[PDB]
Amino acid sequence: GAKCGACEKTVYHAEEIQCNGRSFHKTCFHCMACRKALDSTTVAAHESEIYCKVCYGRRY
Ligand SMILES: [Zn+2]
Ligand SMILES: [Zn+2]
Repeated sequence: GAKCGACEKTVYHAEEIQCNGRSFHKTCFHCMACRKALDSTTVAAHESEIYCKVCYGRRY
């Protein structure tokens, strides 16, 4: 399969969310910056980074 964009562990179709071009665990698809649970339209991804609109509005 693939490997988590967060974990060093493997991602399978079991809990694969493909964001941008990387497979993330459904358990790891939430904000990398804080920890807020993101939804399809609420996640802000830029280049290779994915965060909530709060941390996105923090960094950017
Ligand atoms: Zn993971
Ligand atoms: Zn956040």
